[PDB]
Amino acid sequence: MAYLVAVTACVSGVAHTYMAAERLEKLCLLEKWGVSIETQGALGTENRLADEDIRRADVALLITDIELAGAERFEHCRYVQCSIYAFLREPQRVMSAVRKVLSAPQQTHLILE
Amino acid sequence: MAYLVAVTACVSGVAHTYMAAERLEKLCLLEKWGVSIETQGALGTENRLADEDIRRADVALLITDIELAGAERFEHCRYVQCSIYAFLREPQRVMSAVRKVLSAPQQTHLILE
Ligand code: NI
Repeated sequence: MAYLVAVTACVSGVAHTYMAAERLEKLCLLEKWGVSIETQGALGTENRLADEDIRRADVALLITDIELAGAERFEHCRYVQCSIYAFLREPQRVMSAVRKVLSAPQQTHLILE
Repeated sequence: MAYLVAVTACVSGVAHTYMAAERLEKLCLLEKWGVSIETQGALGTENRLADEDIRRADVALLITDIELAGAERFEHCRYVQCSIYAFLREPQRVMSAVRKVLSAPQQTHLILE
């Protein structure tokens, strides 16, 4: 029932970025969440989240080792930010951390690792 | 035994800032929280937070309408941020938010009224 937007980012950004996104697509699969994923890599921004998505969303997930292009799009959102290598290692901190921020009566930003 | 650092900020002179610091100082001692408060006003920055203070603080409170100088300093802190006239109208909202951010497992940033 929830709708999640996300951005995965790697400096080089072709390999480490796509597997993060794919994992999240199947995580959102399981928990039956709606999801739109933006990719930022050395081949540039793909599936760029329109600001319609971002405002329609209940929580954002920022998986990155980088200075997100247009990181400011997300300041008015509940979100969880973590590194690439952290989401891949153990992601159910992350998906649980997402469900906490999702549940929390307050509008929290949560940084992991 | 908990330790809080705080920054109150207002463009419109040294009047809207000190009562904010005032109320917080006595919100704190009542809860027996240690507290150091940085003031940023038309007279400049007073009792600026030592970073050893910021790095050993359990949580920061950012009472500001404006853009804090050294907003940089709190990126790795648990903190609650709100505007001055919001902290003024009803302050218990704020410290219980503070006590959640203090309680909650992860480094959460909380933007409030
Ligand atoms: Ni933040």
